[PDB]
Formats: sequence, C-alpha cells, structure tokens
Amino acid sequence: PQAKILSQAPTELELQVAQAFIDLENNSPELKADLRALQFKSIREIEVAGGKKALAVFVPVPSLAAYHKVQIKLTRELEKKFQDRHVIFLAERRILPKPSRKSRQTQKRPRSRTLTAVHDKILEDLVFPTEIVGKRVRYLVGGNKIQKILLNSKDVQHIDNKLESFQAVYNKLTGKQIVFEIPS
Amino acid sequence: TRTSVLADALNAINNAEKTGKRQVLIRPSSKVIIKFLQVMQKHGYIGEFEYIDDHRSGKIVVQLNGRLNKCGVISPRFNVKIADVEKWTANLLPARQFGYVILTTSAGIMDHEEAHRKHVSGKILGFVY
Amino acid sequence: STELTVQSERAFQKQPHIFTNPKAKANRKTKRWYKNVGLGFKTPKTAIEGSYIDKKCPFTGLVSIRGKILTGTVVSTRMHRTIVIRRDYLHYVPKYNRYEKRHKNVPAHVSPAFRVQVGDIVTVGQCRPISKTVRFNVLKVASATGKANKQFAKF
Amino acid sequence: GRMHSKGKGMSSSAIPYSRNAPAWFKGSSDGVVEQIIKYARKGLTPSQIGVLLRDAHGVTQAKVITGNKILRILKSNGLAPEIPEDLYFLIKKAVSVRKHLERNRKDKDAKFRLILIESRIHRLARYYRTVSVLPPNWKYESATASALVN
Amino acid sequence: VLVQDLLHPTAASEARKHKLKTLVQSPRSHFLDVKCPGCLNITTVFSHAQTAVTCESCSTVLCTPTGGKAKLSEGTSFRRK
Amino acid sequence: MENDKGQLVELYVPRKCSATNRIIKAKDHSSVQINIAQVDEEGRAIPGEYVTYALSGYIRARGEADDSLNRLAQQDGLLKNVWSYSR
RNA sequence: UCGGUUUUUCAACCGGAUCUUUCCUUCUGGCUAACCUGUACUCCUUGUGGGUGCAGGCGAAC
Ligand SMILES: [Zn+2]
Repeated sequence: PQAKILSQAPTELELQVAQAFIDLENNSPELKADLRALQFKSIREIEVAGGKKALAVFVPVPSLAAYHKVQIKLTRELEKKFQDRHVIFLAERRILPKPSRKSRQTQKRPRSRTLTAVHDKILEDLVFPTEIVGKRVRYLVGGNKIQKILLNSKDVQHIDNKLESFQAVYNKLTGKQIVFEIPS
Repeated sequence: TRTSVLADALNAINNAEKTGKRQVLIRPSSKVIIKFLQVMQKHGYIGEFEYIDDHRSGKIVVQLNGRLNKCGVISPRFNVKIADVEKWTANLLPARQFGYVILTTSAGIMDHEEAHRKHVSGKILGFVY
Repeated sequence: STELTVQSERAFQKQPHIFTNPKAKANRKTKRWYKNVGLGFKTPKTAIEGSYIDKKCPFTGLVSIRGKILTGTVVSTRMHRTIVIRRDYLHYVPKYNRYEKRHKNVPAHVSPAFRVQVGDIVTVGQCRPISKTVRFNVLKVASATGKANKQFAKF
Repeated sequence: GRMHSKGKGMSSSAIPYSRNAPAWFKGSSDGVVEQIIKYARKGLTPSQIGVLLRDAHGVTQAKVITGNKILRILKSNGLAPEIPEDLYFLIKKAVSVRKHLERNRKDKDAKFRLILIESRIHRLARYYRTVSVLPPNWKYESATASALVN
Repeated sequence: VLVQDLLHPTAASEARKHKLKTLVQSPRSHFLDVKCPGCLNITTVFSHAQTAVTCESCSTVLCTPTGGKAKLSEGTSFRRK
Repeated sequence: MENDKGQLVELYVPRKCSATNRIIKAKDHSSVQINIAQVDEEGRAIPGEYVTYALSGYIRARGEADDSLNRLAQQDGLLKNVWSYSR
C-alpha cells in the first residue's frame, strides 16, 4: 500500500502521503474502501509567503467526484498529520495547445483542453466545497490583470486560514493574481 | 440585432464621457473589446476596468478618466495597407501629432504608431482622439 | 464519371499505342497505362484498378496538367463525364474600397477516377483545350464524404 | 425583437450563475436520468419533461445535474422524435390553422396568420436541413404536413 | 449619476431592479420544500408551477398554477430551499 | 506646448474641472471656483489657506453638481459619511 | 580624439531562443558541427587559463 496508490511512484513526499493515507484507514466504515479507490498522480509543493506551506495533490480526474464525496474530513486529517502546511486537492487536466494556421490537424480540440477552461476548473477545484459566486477581473492602469473571486457568504470559515495560501498556489500554477472576496 | 459589439462598447463609452459619467457598463464585451480597452489604457485614456466573468457572455465596467474625447470604431473593418494608414490618420485624427488609430493586425490589436514601428498593418477597428 | 458499360460506342475504344500481347500468359490480361500527374497529387487507385478508357482523363490519357491549378465548389454534374465548378471570389472596387461576391463557372472534364456529387469542392487543373469551353481537368475531389457514413442521428 | 409582430417582449426564463449542482438539493444523477427516460417513454416532449422534472422533482436544469442536455440524453437512449419538437409543434399549429381555413372561407386575418406560420416553418425547416436533422430536400407545408403530425 | 461605483450596489436596489437587468443574473424564484397534512414527507417544489403538482405518490395536489407564484392548496406548511 | 529646446509656449493654461477633468473654457460664463476653508480648533478658520475646487459649467448646468462637490470633499477629507461610493 | 569615432552608467524600442500544465508535419540516412562526451593525460603561472585526439551518442547547420 506504500508504492501502490500513486499511479507512478518516485518521490519521498509521495511515499509519506501514502503512509498517512494508510494510517487514516484505521477509521474503517467511512474512511476505508472509499479511500482505496483513490490515487495521486503526483504532489506539488507550493511555498507561501508567510511561514506556512501549501501542498497540491494531483488527481487523474475520473476520481474527482469520489474525492469531493470525502474531501473536507480527509483534508482535516491530512492537516492534523502534516502540520502547518495546507492541502489542496487538485485535478490534473491535459490542456491541449491551440491549432496554428500551419500546424497539422489534431482531429479537433474539445473545449475542455483549452487553457481558460482548465484554469476555471482549477479555480473551482482548488477552492473548497465552497462554490464560486462571481468573478470580476480587474485590469489596472499599469497593465496587471487581477482575477477577483467571489465566495459564498455561507460556510466561509473552512477557507479563512487558507486564502493567502490558495492565492499563492494559483499564482504558482498559472501566473494570474487572484484575490478572494466574500460579500456582506 | 446587436450586429457589431465593439461599436456598441464604444458608443456607450462615448455617451458616458459626453455626459461626464465616471463609469460605464458595457453589455456584451468580447476579447476584442478588452484588447481595445487595454490599448487605450496603455496610452492613458481609460482608467481601471473590470470585466465581469458572467457565466454567460460578458460584461465590462469601465472607469473614465475624462481624458477621452471621442472613441470611434469604423464601420466596416477596412483592410489597410501601410500607406493607407497615413491617409486614415490624416482623416481620422485631430493632428499629424497625437491620438491613435486602433487597427487590428496579425501581430495583434495595436494602435497605429506601434503598427508603423512594427511595420505591420491590417484591418482598422477604431481610433481615440 | 462514365458509370458502367465500358465499351459502348459506335466505335470500339482503347488506349492508343498501348497494346496487349495475346501470345504471353497473363492473368491480368489487359495492360493499363496510367500517368502519375505530379504536382503532389496522389493518382487515384480507381484508375489503376479501373476499366474505362476515356481520352480526356489526366491519368489514363494523353491530357497533361500544366499552368494553373484552381479550386472551387461543384455546381453541376448534369452532363456526361464533365462538371461545372463555380470558382467564387471577391473582386474589389476602389471607389468604395469594398468587394463583390463574383460568380464565374469553370467547366472541367472529370475522369471517372472520381465520384463527384453536387456541392463538392474540387482541386481542378489546367490543361490542353478539351472542348469549346472545357479547359480544365478535375484532379482532387477532396471532400471524400461530407457526412455520408454518419448521417443518422440515433445512437 | 420578436420574429413576427411589432411587439418587443423580454419575458424570458433566466439562469443561475452556478454551473455546479445547487448543494443541498439531493437525489443523484442516475435517478434523474431514469426519470427522464420514463417521461420520454410516456410520450412527453423534451420541454415538457424538463418542466416535470423541475417542479415535482429536485431538478433545476438537467445539464447541471446529469452533465448532458435533455435532448442529448434522449438521443443517447434513442427515444427522441424524428421531427424536432418545436418544428413539430409549429407544423401542428399550421395544420390546425389550415383546418380552420377550410371551414371558414372568409377569414382574412386567419389566412394571414397561417402565412406567417408557414414562413416560420420554412425557416425552421431550412435550419434543420443545414444542421442535418431533417433529411435534405424535404419540404413541410400543407398536404403532407397533416400526415406527418400523427 | 456621475459616479455610481457600479459592481457592488445595495441588496435593496438589486431586489427592486428587473431580475434580468442586474449585474450577475440570478433567478428570484425559490424552491418551496412543502409538507402535506397527509404523510410526514417534504417535497421540493419550484415557487412557480405550470403543473398541478401531486405528491411523491399521493394524489394530494400541492399547488395550483396562477400566472406567477403558485398559490398553495389551502393549508400546507412549507420551508424554503 | 514646448518649442523644441524647452521654451514654453501656449499661454492661459486651462483650468480643468476637479469633478470631470473636462477643460474649463475661456468664456465659461457658467463655471465656478469653489473655495473651502482649512479649519482648526476653537474659533480658527485659518485665513489664506483653502482647499479649492473648480467646477466646470456643464456639470452644473446638467444639475448634478452638488453630489460631485460632495464627492470631491469626501476625497480631500473635507467631509466624512456625507457621500458614499454606492447609490 | 587631428567636425566625427565606441564601450561602459542608462533606458525605452522592435526581434529571437526558451522552459513552464505547452512542441516545429513526420521519419527513412546522408554529414553528424560541436560536445552530453572521455581514451592517455598533460605544453604548462602552485590551476577547469588551453585542446592535437578515436569505439557507445545532441541533428536542424540543409
Ligand atoms: Zn407534502
């Protein structure tokens, strides 16, 4: 169960995560068999400005619903075992390039592998079972695109201690600056 | 039919500037409109502006500086041939000097000066003087 | 296009200066002469596997493609072994700085190396004057099906 | 601004900002699918099915809940009608109008309305031909239209 | 007029303005979670109807469709969402 | 503006309105200079030193001018609460 | 320096090469040019100052 639940398994961090998962399995009726049908493509470590660190756990995609079914509890448990650091369950998506006027036909691209769509999906996922209200995008006089993301006025506190971390993760992923917001 | 969208965007903006609104709401709002606005910004005609990601088509809120005078989009997108550019600028802009003709090219939606420097031109969209 | 029959005229027709020796043993019997037209075109197998003669074909005849190579939609198939391509283009009036959707019909002889249906785009080539109006040979009916195997909506 | 009158209405169904499922509203996807298929079997036409789902059951829009559309789902299960729903309805309306006209010889307004209906049908027919849902060179009008209806 | 910091207005203005003409459009129609005097079960029923709406299996009829918001059948308790 | 090697030309450098940035014209027989006094504790209204605005004729003519002035005040800290961002 | 001259201090400006979750139509062989190279190690300022050199292998230099 160590070098098995990892799709392709090289790194020590991955092994540690697997071990943690195994340890978690001690709960039994709700946090086993449901957790057995879950794999990590890989993990990416994102360093957040403020002492704390963030961990992006990549998931192959058809698994996402299952992960969501668990998630919150699982995340909490992971936080408990891997202290200080926050964990984001993320879905790895392919992002097929744009066809060029010259470049030979890639039997059409679906609007799923487009960059924008992928980024939107990441935003949906990276942010909790919180569900995004609206987006604004600011463009500032200098020339700095700043995504501004609106969050549900209910639940909330599941996100407060992570917002900066989330932002950092997003920046590392894409390059765009996210600001998170909640209305009154 | 809202046939052309850039046109619509500019018209409302123009109206706002004429009244002395500090802000406009643009209804449909494209890639093209955004690019145009960016171009305007780069030479400081428009302030901040915020594209609402409507889970639909779009919406742009603009901040006006009062530095706008008229922003026009020309009706068909006339394909324009590097020398034609000069003619257009003579016609469309208040001086041999300042303001910009905003022509779309293969290298992107630039103003006219930039296009000349880059040595590439294409179809015209708007202008800003 | 031709469509069946093979050897149905008042005369009886064969490829000229190309001859099948009755003396030699061959299961293939008839020797077909073909021509690789060139210009990056793949010469359709439905000539080499084919049985027709047809003097105005670019592959199995003395007609040879030089000069212009154009494209365009097929309007009309209504006459035998030839086609009417409609090469539609935009011509410019400077006085207004604007354009015309202009017509013009190219009649092109079609080798029966092709199955050409109304609406299909055709890479056609210029050649030796076939007849009266026809000065082009159909070279590539590039639209192979255009939803023909998958027309039905039900799963 | 309305295809046939001088009227310029903006009564319309709106849509919610979330493409995601509305959280608390339970059930599943499979159940929803089953319901849809049952409704299809019963002879209801897409819009009707959707309506049924929305009000009695825990449905907002099938796209939100299942992933795929209603029509798409129908196509997948092979239960969708041969002439598209809207078009079919239009045809029915036309038939009705024709019937009325048959009875009432002098009813100019009705005739005029029938003309408009026919025009609408033609437009729809054309677009179906273009997207290939009605097999090409099929025209829908007066004599055969009635036969088509049922 | 002149300046109206657009994107965030008051909830009252939003409530007043036509629910299509707002910023981010959201329906101002609810899901009545309705209880009947018969069985102890709740049904998720849209605030508008277009259908005479019976229960999960029972022929109770929850709501009669008027032009807009559904007028509920005499004495039936209902939650929200 | 400037004649090549420095040397400023173009005299009468237009007042711009503080509300609209629209140029206050030469015969703006409609526009105004608003002067508001910088103020201090017990009596004290500090003569000589004002926070000043110009309002162009056009806005005033339109009618919406008071609100603009309020806005200007709230920015330069001559008021608090009076005029809000959202209406 | 006997009105012109080029680098550093400096920018804007166009261009190219790139990795980023991102490929430029693809390989049969020519040709590999140089090192991803090391086979002996040293003429030599106490040494990554400097490469004549042949067996695994970068293709874009066409
Ligand atoms: Zn009930």
